[PDB]
Amino acid sequence: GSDDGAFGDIWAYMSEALTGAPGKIIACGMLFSVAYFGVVKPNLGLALVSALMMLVMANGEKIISSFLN
Amino acid sequence: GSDDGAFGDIWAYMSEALTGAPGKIIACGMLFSVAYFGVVKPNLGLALVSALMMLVMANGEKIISSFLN
Amino acid sequence: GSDDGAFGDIWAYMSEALTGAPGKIIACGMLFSVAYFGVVKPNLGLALVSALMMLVMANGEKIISSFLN
Amino acid sequence: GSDDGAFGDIWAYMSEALTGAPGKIIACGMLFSVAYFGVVKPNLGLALVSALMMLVMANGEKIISSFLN
Amino acid sequence: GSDDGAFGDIWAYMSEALTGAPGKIIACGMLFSVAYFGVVKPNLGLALVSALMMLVMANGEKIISSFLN
Amino acid sequence: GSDDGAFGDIWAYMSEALTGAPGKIIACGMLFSVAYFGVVKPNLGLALVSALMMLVMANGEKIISSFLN
Amino acid sequence: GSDDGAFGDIWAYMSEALTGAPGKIIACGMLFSVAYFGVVKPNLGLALVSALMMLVMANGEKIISSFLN
Amino acid sequence: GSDDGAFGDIWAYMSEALTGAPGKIIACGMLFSVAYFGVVKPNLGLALVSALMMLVMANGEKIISSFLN
Amino acid sequence: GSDDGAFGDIWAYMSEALTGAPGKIIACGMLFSVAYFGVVKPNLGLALVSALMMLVMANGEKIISSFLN
Amino acid sequence: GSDDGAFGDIWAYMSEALTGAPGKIIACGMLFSVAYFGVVKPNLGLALVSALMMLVMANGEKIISSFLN
Amino acid sequence: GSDDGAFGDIWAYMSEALTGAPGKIIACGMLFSVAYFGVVKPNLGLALVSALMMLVMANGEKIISSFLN
Amino acid sequence: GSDDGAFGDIWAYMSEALTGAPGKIIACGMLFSVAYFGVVKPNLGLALVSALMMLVMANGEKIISSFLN
Amino acid sequence: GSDDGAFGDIWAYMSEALTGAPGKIIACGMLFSVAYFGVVKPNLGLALVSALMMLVMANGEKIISSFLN
Amino acid sequence: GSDDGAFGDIWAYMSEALTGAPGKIIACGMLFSVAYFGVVKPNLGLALVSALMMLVMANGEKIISSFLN
Amino acid sequence: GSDDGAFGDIWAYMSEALTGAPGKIIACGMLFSVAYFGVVKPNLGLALVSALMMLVMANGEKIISSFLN
Amino acid sequence: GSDDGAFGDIWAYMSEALTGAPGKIIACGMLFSVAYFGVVKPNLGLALVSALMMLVMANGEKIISSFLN
Amino acid sequence: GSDDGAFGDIWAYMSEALTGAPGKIIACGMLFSVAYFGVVKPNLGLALVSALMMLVMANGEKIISSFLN
Amino acid sequence: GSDDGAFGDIWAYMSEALTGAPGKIIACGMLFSVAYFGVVKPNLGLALVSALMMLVMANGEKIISSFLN
Amino acid sequence: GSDDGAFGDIWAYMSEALTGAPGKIIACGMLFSVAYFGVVKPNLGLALVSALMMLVMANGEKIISSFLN
Amino acid sequence: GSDDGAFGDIWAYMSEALTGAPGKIIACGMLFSVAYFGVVKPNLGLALVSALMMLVMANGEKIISSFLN
Ligand SMILES: CCCCCCCCCCCCCCCC(=O)OC[C@H](COP(=O)(O)OC[C@@H](O)CO)OC(=O)CCCCCCCCCCCCCCC
Ligand SMILES: CCCCCCCCCCCCCCCC(=O)OC[C@H](COP(=O)(O)OC[C@@H](O)CO)OC(=O)CCCCCCCCCCCCCCC
Ligand SMILES: CCCCCCCCCCCCCCCC(=O)OC[C@H](COP(=O)(O)OC[C@@H](O)CO)OC(=O)CCCCCCCCCCCCCCC
Ligand SMILES: CCCCCCCCCCCCCCCC(=O)OC[C@H](COP(=O)(O)OC[C@@H](O)CO)OC(=O)CCCCCCCCCCCCCCC
Ligand SMILES: CCCCCCCCCCCCCCCC(=O)OC[C@H](COP(=O)(O)OC[C@@H](O)CO)OC(=O)CCCCCCCCCCCCCCC
Ligand SMILES: CCCCCCCCCCCCCCCC(=O)OC[C@H](COP(=O)(O)OC[C@@H](O)CO)OC(=O)CCCCCCCCCCCCCCC
Ligand SMILES: CCCCCCCCCCCCCCCC(=O)OC[C@H](COP(=O)(O)OC[C@@H](O)CO)OC(=O)CCCCCCCCCCCCCCC
Ligand SMILES: CCCCCCCCCCCCCCCC(=O)OC[C@H](COP(=O)(O)OC[C@@H](O)CO)OC(=O)CCCCCCCCCCCCCCC
Ligand SMILES: CCCCCCCCCCCCCCCC(=O)OC[C@H](COP(=O)(O)OC[C@@H](O)CO)OC(=O)CCCCCCCCCCCCCCC
Ligand SMILES: CCCCCCCCCCCCCCCC(=O)OC[C@H](COP(=O)(O)OC[C@@H](O)CO)OC(=O)CCCCCCCCCCCCCCC
Ligand SMILES: CCCCCCCCCCCCCCCC(=O)OC[C@H](COP(=O)(O)OC[C@@H](O)CO)OC(=O)CCCCCCCCCCCCCCC
Ligand SMILES: CCCCCCCCCCCCCCCC(=O)OC[C@H](COP(=O)(O)OC[C@@H](O)CO)OC(=O)CCCCCCCCCCCCCCC
Ligand SMILES: CCCCCCCCCCCCCCCC(=O)OC[C@H](COP(=O)(O)OC[C@@H](O)CO)OC(=O)CCCCCCCCCCCCCCC
Repeated sequence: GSDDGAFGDIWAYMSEALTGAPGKIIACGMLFSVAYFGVVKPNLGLALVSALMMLVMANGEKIISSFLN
Repeated sequence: GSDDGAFGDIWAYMSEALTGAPGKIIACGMLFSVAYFGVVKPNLGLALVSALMMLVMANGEKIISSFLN
Repeated sequence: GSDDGAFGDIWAYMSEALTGAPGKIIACGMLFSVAYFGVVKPNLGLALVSALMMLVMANGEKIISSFLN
Repeated sequence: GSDDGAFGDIWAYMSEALTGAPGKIIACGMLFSVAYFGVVKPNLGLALVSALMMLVMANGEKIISSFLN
Repeated sequence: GSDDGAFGDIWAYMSEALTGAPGKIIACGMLFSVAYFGVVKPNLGLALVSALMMLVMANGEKIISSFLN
Repeated sequence: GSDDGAFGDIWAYMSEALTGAPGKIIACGMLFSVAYFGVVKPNLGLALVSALMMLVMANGEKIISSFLN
Repeated sequence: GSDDGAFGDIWAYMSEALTGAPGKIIACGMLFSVAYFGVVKPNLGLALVSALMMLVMANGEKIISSFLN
Repeated sequence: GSDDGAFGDIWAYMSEALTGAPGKIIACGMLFSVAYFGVVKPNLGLALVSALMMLVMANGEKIISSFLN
Repeated sequence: GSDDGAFGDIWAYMSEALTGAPGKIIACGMLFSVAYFGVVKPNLGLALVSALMMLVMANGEKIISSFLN
Repeated sequence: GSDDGAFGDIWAYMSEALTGAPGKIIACGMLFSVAYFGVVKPNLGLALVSALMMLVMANGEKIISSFLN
Repeated sequence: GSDDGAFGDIWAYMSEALTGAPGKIIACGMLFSVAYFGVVKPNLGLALVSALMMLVMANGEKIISSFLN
Repeated sequence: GSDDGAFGDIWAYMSEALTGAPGKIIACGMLFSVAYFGVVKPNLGLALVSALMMLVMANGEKIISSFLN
Repeated sequence: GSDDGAFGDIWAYMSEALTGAPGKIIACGMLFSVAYFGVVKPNLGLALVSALMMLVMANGEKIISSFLN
Repeated sequence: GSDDGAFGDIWAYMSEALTGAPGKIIACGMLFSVAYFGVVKPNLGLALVSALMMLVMANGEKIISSFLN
Repeated sequence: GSDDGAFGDIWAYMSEALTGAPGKIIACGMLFSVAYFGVVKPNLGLALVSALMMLVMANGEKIISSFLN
Repeated sequence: GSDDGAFGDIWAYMSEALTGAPGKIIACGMLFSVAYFGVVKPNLGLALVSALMMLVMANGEKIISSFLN
Repeated sequence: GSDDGAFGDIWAYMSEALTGAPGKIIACGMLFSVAYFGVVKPNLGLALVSALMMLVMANGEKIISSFLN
Repeated sequence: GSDDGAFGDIWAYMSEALTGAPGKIIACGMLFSVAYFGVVKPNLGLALVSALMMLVMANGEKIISSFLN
Repeated sequence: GSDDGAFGDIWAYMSEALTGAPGKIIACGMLFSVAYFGVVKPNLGLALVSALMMLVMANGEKIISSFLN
Repeated sequence: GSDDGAFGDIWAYMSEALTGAPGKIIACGMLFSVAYFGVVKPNLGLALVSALMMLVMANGEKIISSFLN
């Protein structure tokens, strides 16, 4: 596909924000949720799942650009 | 069918945008939704479903042109 | 990614609070839970798991910044 | 981390209560449980485990402040 | 720690009851258990263990106050 | 806080009933439950837990007034 | 607390029944359970535990009235 | 306590059956168990324990009525 | 922010009631719920959670004023 | 964009009220809702979500001014 | 309050029926439900809960008249 | 209460059926369930519980009429 | 506010009926609903909620007169 | 604005009635609705919402006079 | 009770089947289970328990008719 | 069946990815899960099950093409 | 029935696609789901169920043509 | 299979981390668990099992690449 | 493998603590357990096993780094 | 290893108590056990084993510090 056009700025902003401040806020939210739900049931596997989700978000732009040319 | 006519430009724009900036914006939206809903309930299966939907969108023009000659 | 923008202040507050007062409150909550659940079934392994979770929270900002540039 | 902020009072109360009246109540609960479960199966090792848990609670604030700056 | 506060009365009651009527009831329960289990297998070592547990309960408040300031 | 106002009567009634007839009914309910569940599995520890809950209810008004000024 | 009010009759009935017909039915149930489970594994300690539970039920009203004024 | 009321008939039936047909069936069950388990390991002490349990059942109503007035 | 204006009286009333009669009524409601749900499943951890919620309500005005200037 | 014009006063009032008395009233409403819904199901995660929403409201004017120049 | 007026007859009928034929029908329904659900999972605690609900219904008119003068 | 009225026939039918054909069908159902679940895990205690439930059903009308006048 | 005027009689009637015959009818309706829904799922907590609602209705006139002068 | 003029009497009457007899009638209507809808689904949160609406009505004149000079 | 009515045929069928073909099938199932579980752990006591259960089923109709008139 | 058509590209991508990067990511996820859950309960049988699942995925395309011609 | 008509082409396409590219895509989806859900809970029975579903899809056209002539 | 594509980076990161910092953290966790559970029950066989699991993790990438081409 | 990355600090802390204060605490715990269990059954072989476990912990980092490159 | 850190105080307390009051209490316990078990079977070899265990405890800190640097 083409990255430019009438919606090029929106796509650029969303792609940059996926690994930018909103993405970091979401990742911190998952970290806080893992810490909170581990108070009664300590489970560090959810931390690994959160790290994997962060890795997926880090590669989200690449995946989207690969699937949608 | 025929790709030209009075509505040929609209069809061309929509087909190009399916894998263009609007399609990439929608895919980034699904990625953001997967990241957000994984804060409380980490689920990477929805990421696989999102990737499959992106693959379907990448082949949407081919499917439409195959069904509608 | 970029730490600034419209959501830079929210990200800064969340990152500082991960090891700040809310994070310390959550850690004290896990300590209280470990103490309480050890009344009937004394288990100091959950204390080690809680310490590991505290260590993970101490490095949460670094992990998030590493995954999300 | 920082001990002050909007949640500074909650953190201060929880840290003081870890070795305060609630912590002493929990420790007395473990002592009562050790005494009760020793009626049929006298086991003074659980008393040592309870003392170790009390020692951990006495150092809980230090551990939390060390892990979370 | 501090013995006063919202939970000061509960802590005072529990500490007084550790060597009070509930503690004496538990100690009498261990004595009855030692007498009963000695019908088929006479074992006076369990009586010594019960006496040691009673001594521990007599010093439980001191231990709790020493560990939790 | 303030004990008076439009909701002062409701607060007074609830605080008096916490140690009044409804609280005594709830405590008798826990006693009945302890007696019933001890038919198949005799467990006098639940009686101690029930006594501790009764002690907490006896101090519930004090705790609420201490936390909420 | 106060024994009268809208719930005074319910509290009176429950307190009287704790040592009345329902309490005697529950005690007979524990006696039947002790007799039945002693067919394969004769254990008279459970009879002592049942007697202690009956003694606790006999003093349940006093304990409730002492904790809840 | 009071033997009458809505549950008086149930209490009367249970008390009469403790030394009635169900109690005799349970006692015969213990006798059969003692005879069966003595085939490989002849042990007449379990017969004495069974006789003591029968004596306890014979006095179960008296014990229940003494504890629960 | 500013505490005055057309809605200053409403904000003042709500902030005072957070630790006033309505807040005390809600806290007594949580105490009653903890007592009631402990009849069948005695759990004193919910009492600790209720105390933590009361502490949060005691600092709710401070948190709101800190976040919203 | 431009903050002045025929609608400049309305925009100024709304932006000031986002962190002013109406915003504080809404935040107190979320605190009251968290306290009320925690009576039956104690959940302190909703308190964290409410704090995050308060933080978002504190930065709402900045986000709006960043997106809309 | 006042028991007379335009709605006095309806209130009288409802209060009399609370312990009358409709109330007895509802109580028999709970007895039937307890008997039916005990076929697969025999549980006599639900019978005690049903008896307590019947006792509450017997005092429902008194409670209503006490709360609503 | 009163046994007559518009719902007197329904109450009479339900009370008669509690010990009539539907009650006997339910009791036979519990007997069948006890026999079936004893194929893999022979347990005659559930038979005693079923007999107690049958005794309760036999006195259900008396209990209902005693609680609801 | 003022209790008199063209609508003074309507306000007086409604305030008197809040704790009068209509209010008692509504309270009896909640009691009937609690009894009915407890046939399949015995829950006495809803009875406590109904009692709290009755207490609120008993103080409804006071609350209305306090808020609306 | 100005409170006098040809419509000054109408404005005065409406402002006085907002907290007068019509406002009290409306508040009693919300109380009756909360009581009625709580018969099947007991919900005391709607009572809090009604109290907040009453508080808003108590300050309605102030808000109107602040917005409209 | 009465054996006739709308449910008389169902009761007759169930009572006849308790000692009929379904009851014999269940008894054969217990015999097969005893034979199978005795392959690794030969235990003829379970055969005695199965015979006692068969005897109980043979008298199930009599017990049901005695309890439920 | 036929591998071509409008959906031929999607089928080709999914079949290649079953043993490609997504399949390898899933297999690494199972390896990580086996390693993590073996920290507390070391179990190498789950590793064998994971290897069998990897073997099944390696033959998944063949199985699908065999069943669906 | 008849395979021809106005809808003959649609029926032919659907029947061919049941074992064609869409059916293979669905089967690959079940394989991916089995692989993914086996990361935390390795279960190869779901693979057998998926194979059975693939076999059913392979015979779906035959079943449809047999039922609908 | 193919190691490249849209998910090539995720696969590379996971494969490198299997023997990298996360894998070493998991191995240290198993070592800590072996040391902790050996305090009461010294068992060095679990150390051998942990070493075997570490060896399996060291060869996990090779196994995955062998099964999934 | 690589010792650095987002999880490098956690790995460094865990490796240093294996032979640091937590490891020494665990070793002292095994020494205390050996001393305590030797009161009734003096066994110095468990001391040798504890020394071997301490030696294994001293080489745990080397083993982990050797297996996981 | 390092003796300081978040767990330095716990390690210091445990090391000092190994030869302190708890260690002396354990040694006195072994002496009492040796004296008691020598009543029927006088054996002074167990005294030598106890002395060797005391010597091991005296050197426990040195051994732990030597193995764990
Ligand atoms: C006041 C005295 C000092 C506090 C003493 C105890 C503190 C509680 C911790 C020990 C309880 C352990 C046994 C629990 C018994 C139990 O079953 O708990 C159940 C309850 C619900 O937790 P989850 O939602 O994880 O549970 C789901 C199910 O378990 C429901 O039962 O757990 C908690 O709420 C405790 C965690 C709160 C701890 C984190 C608090 C920090 C976050 C909030 C910070 C403030 C937010 C402010 C926003 C403005
Ligand atoms: C009044 C007389 C003095 C008290 C005497 C006994 C005190 C109880 C301790 C010994 C019982 C041991 C045998 C138990 C038998 C048993 O099975 O218990 C079961 C019960 C449930 O505990 P968990 O939820 O850990 O158990 C889950 C399963 O075990 C359920 O059975 O344990 C407790 O509640 C005891 C711990 C409370 C002790 C900590 C209390 C301090 C926290 C609360 C402080 C106040 C909060 C105020 C909030 C406003
Ligand atoms: C009435 C006559 C005087 C009492 C005579 C005997 C008293 C019982 C002691 C000897 C029995 C020994 C053989 C037991 C045979 C046996 O197997 O017991 C089993 C039973 C269950 O105990 P655990 O839960 O420790 O056992 C778990 C498993 O052993 C289950 O079998 O043990 C007890 O309940 C006895 C301890 C109660 C003793 C402590 C009572 C004091 C706490 C309660 C104080 C009142 C609370 C009031 C709350 C309102
Ligand atoms: C009439 C004879 C004297 C009463 C004898 C027995 C009383 C019941 C207690 C022992 C039963 C134990 C075994 C239960 C078996 C069981 O499974 O129960 C289940 C039932 C439901 O409780 P939860 O909702 O906690 O349970 C959720 C799940 O467990 C559902 O199964 O528990 C209760 O209702 C008992 C608690 C009521 C006790 C508190 C009553 C006081 C509050 C009401 C006061 C009056 C309100 C008036 C409003 C106008
Ligand atoms: C009719 C003949 C005379 C009765 C003979 C036997 C009576 C039963 C006692 C011995 C059985 C022991 C072996 C059981 C075998 C067994 O596994 O039982 C399981 C069953 C379920 O009890 P729980 O809910 O404690 O058990 C949970 C799990 O154990 C489920 O298996 O226990 C009972 O129901 C027995 C307790 C009832 C005894 C208390 C009855 C008094 C309360 C009701 C009073 C009337 C209420 C009226 C309301 C209107
Ligand atoms: C028909 C021939 C005459 C009977 C001969 C033998 C009778 C059985 C006694 C000796 C077996 C000993 C070896 C058992 C081998 C064995 O392992 O048994 C296991 C089985 C299960 O008992 P528990 O639940 O105590 O065992 C739990 C675990 O041991 C499970 O294995 O024990 C019984 O059921 C025997 C007790 C029944 C005896 C009491 C019966 C009276 C109560 C029922 C009265 C009728 C109720 C009617 C309700 C409507
Ligand atoms: C009169 C006697 C003294 C009161 C005794 C009991 C008080 C109730 C608390 C314990 C019940 C626990 C078991 C409940 C059983 C249960 O399932 O409850 C269900 C019911 C509905 O709550 P939610 O909407 O959270 O539940 C949604 C679902 O759970 C529906 O079932 O919970 C409540 O209403 C209780 C909370 C009220 C407590 C807060 C009251 C304070 C707010 C109102 C203040 C006055 C407003 C005035 C406005 C003018
Ligand atoms: C970044 C560091 C390297 C990763 C380290 C760890 C990786 C995680 C595996 C071990 C965690 C084990 C303990 C879990 C603890 C646990 O309870 O997990 C719960 C969580 C939810 O799984 P389910 O939905 O099967 O669980 C349902 C319930 O278990 C909810 O708790 O499991 C997973 O998400 C792990 C499986 C993901 C593994 C497959 C990932 C590959 C698919 C995605 C590929 C990318 C898609 C891209 C789309 C664009
Ligand atoms: C690295 C150094 C060379 C290895 C040295 C030792 C190897 C371990 C054998 C001796 C330990 C004996 C004492 C154990 C102490 C012990 O209690 O073990 C407990 C542990 C759990 O086994 P189970 O599940 O049979 O035990 C259930 C309960 O025993 C739990 O305690 O046993 C094993 O895991 C050992 C068997 C693994 C041996 C088979 C491994 C081959 C299968 C895996 C092949 C690779 C799969 C790859 C998949 C991708
Ligand atoms: C690749 C190397 C060669 C394989 C080596 C090992 C093969 C695994 C067998 C030994 C593991 C034993 C220890 C297990 C440890 C263990 O706990 O396992 C747990 C796991 C779950 O089994 P269940 O669901 O029976 O277990 C329920 C609970 O046990 C959960 O833990 O068991 C299996 O999956 C093994 C059975 C699969 C064996 C049957 C496979 C054939 C069916 C599939 C055929 C293909 C379907 C294709 C569909 C398209
Ligand atoms: C800070 C001091 C240094 C750490 C000391 C101890 C470390 C803990 C290991 C020994 C505890 C053994 C006794 C446990 C007592 C126990 O019962 O544990 C229970 C707890 C829950 O584990 P599972 O979910 O396997 O257990 C299910 C049930 O066992 C629940 O009880 O186990 C763990 O969490 C320990 C495994 C974590 C170890 C792996 C950590 C590496 C993965 C995370 C890496 C970071 C992720 C970052 C994401 C951003
Ligand atoms: C540091 C000083 C040099 C070591 C001196 C002594 C070494 C210990 C041998 C003699 C003790 C004999 C009396 C024991 C007294 C005794 O009762 O022991 C009990 C203990 C438990 O063994 P089992 O599980 O066979 O016993 C089950 C029951 O006996 C439990 O009591 O035995 C061992 O652990 C000793 C065998 C370890 C020897 C094999 C070690 C090699 C495998 C581990 C290699 C490293 C793995 C690294 C993984 C990363
Ligand atoms: C204060 C005085 C100095 C301490 C004296 C005694 C220390 C205890 C050791 C000897 C007791 C032996 C007899 C026990 C009797 C017994 O049965 O214990 C049972 C208890 C439970 O252990 P497991 O979970 O292995 O046991 C499972 C079953 O055995 C449950 O009974 O064992 C321990 O907790 C002792 C191990 C703790 C030792 C390791 C502590 C170091 C890890 C924690 C470091 C701090 C974490 C901080 C996190 C922030």
